[PDB]
Amino acid sequence: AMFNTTPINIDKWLKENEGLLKPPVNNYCLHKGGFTVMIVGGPNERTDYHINPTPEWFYQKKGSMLLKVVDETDAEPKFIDIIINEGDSYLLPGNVPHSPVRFADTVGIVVEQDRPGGENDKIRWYCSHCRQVVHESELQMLDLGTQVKEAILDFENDVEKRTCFHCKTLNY
Amino acid sequence: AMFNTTPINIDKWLKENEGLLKPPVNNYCLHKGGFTVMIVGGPNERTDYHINPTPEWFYQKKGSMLLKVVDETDAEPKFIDIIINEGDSYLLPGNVPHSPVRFADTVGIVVEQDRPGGENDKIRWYCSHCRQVVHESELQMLDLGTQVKEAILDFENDVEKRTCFHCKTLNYARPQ
Ligand code: NI
Ligand code: NI
Ligand code: NI
Ligand code: NI
Repeated sequence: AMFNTTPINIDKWLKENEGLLKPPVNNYCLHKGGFTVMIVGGPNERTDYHINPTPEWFYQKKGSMLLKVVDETDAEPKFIDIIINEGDSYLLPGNVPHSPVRFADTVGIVVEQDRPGGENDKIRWYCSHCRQVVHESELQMLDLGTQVKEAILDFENDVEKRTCFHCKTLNY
Repeated sequence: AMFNTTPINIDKWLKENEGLLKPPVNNYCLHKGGFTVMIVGGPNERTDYHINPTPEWFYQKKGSMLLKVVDETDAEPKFIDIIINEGDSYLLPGNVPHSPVRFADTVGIVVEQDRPGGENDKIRWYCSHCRQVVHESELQMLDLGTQVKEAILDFENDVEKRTCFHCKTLNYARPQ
């Protein structure tokens, strides 16, 4: 029933563990329980969009990142690139689909909060040609991380899944 | 963007707004809504310990801080000072009595989440002499952060709440 009282120095953690940052997500959990505190490297290797019913906080300790987001507040979508430079703080709200584009030799922090009872995450792809939803997978509420891996992998393998229903483009 | 799509450079924000971080209001709120993301300078201390039904994440951008916690896991309490050095990340779990000590020209980030609605925040004072609980107050849900300075003032101005029942030590809301 005892809890950790030992802080972790990011620089030192990085000096020792930066190799633990592995594709296609490049993340590791520094702390868990109530919040998940991730440290993320690059370059990451994905085109998928995360939908998380809770908010997400990004801070770039080193280098810059690209947070592609979709604004769905109004009748039709807005596809926006949010450049988060070194030293940049940014809080993304619940339900905003987002696709972090990460580069080599960069370090970011991502804080997430645990999800309540009935709020499933989703992983979504958009068509490079027409920008309709190509494929959407709802994630089953546990071990999110190995599910966000087995969905990309299953996407990478399923050509009928990678095919836009609308314009019929095969999404690379 | 009916939400913010504009990140904040903390270094540039600091050059611009360093004075916001001065006492008595040493915390500035960079982002709100689901998470409350604060940037916090010093010096700042109070005798009180906060009890958050949810976790608090600390990160020291510049300089170190002192996070005093009570571990209530066993029969006797354990009063631990967690030193959070520059560049340190630390997750504090829910329901851990805690009391942040911040020092002059330091910079911190704190991240907290908006509470469920059925478990309140508490504010608590331990005797400086015998470390027995001297006073505790439950905080209201709807009124966030303003019920705090109201509870410190109330503690400050009531001597019998300020007095330890056990050793009779006159306690304070702040050092000296
Ligand atoms: Ni996400
Ligand atoms: Ni298409
Ligand atoms: Ni607190
Ligand atoms: Ni006492």
